[PDB]
Amino acid sequence: HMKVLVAEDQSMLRDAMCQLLTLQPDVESVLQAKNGQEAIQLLEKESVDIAILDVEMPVKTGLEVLEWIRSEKLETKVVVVTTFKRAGYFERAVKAGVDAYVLKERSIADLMQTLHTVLEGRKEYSPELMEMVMTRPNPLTEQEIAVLKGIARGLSNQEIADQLYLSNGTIRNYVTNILSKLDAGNRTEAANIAKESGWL
Amino acid sequence: HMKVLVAEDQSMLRDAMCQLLTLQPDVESVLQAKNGQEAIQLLEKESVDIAILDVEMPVKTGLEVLEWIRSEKLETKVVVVTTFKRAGYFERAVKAGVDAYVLKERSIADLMQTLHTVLEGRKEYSPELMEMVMTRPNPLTEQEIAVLKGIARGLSNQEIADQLYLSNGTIRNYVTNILSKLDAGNRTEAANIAKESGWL
Repeated sequence: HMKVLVAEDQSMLRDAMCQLLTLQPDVESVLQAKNGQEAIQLLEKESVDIAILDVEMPVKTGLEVLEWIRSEKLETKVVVVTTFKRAGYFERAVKAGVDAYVLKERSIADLMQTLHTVLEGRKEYSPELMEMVMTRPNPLTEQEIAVLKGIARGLSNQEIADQLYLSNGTIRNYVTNILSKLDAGNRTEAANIAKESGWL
Repeated sequence: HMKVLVAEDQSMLRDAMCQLLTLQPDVESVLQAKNGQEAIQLLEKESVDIAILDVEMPVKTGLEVLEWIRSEKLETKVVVVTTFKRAGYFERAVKAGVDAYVLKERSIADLMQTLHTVLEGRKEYSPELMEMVMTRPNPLTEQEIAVLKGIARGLSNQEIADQLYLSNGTIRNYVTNILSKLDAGNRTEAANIAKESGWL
């Protein structure tokens, strides 16, 4: 039956994921890698049905591995695990068609449960992440977003104004509105918040 | 096993859902309610394992029913169904401890998977909803938001027009644009959707 890849740089996480996979009835073989470049190389070697990929791997991250798998059109389901709650990581993973996304708030047993969900053909985005992050969507208007992108690119207000055909005045306002909606102290915090959040 | 209740104000869709659920081997019975008050009346008389509730119904909304169930502390699992139109009610659903928040347009097989998931004590939020919520910007402009805040506090068009220093005709066109942007039937419903979605 199933061939499963674990790519996980933390020795205890890796060994525990592998050891619980050996108890799953529909698993016939387990492959492991401690970084993303090693994971890609095993994917060049062997057919894999499902892979667990840790976003915090060195060399190449689990998001890069996911993207490579999808670029290659491999018939491999992908479960990504991460400690971080940044929506930007989640967004990046959704853009590459991740099958499941799990936080390290979860146990190894929970992770196995997600593995079966994905094997039965369904996606599974972390409930608790969705509760924490998705319930606070981008409040910015299309214009406010265009301004914020300007700021993140390092533009001044006059520069932003000229590009958009608007008064220097109007831009500082937009900025004021952005800082308020994002409860941010300055232009830089504002942009950081949107970049971390994947608001571009 | 399951005693189900379906609350849904489009009658043919309600009928279709109950017809198909009743035919499932896992379902012992299905109760029908055409609005949320009717569902509450049924939950007070009958044992129910799982309630399926349209986000929007007359008298009491699906969210109001869910709120009532949690406040009376019933042991009922609750699945709210929605369309993209009301994707942003996700946070009000989470605040009330919804077990699942899923797409209304899905097959009987998919809905039965939701039912089993929630019965086993897990949550299920549709991947498609989560993506839309994450991705969609605020569709309104700053002036549109100002207009809607007026509408939320009961203002006529003339009163908003007077406070904004704009013509009555301008305000009607803004309301028309807003109604179109939110896919809303009336000004009240526009205000609600915008509030709930995070956009005011």
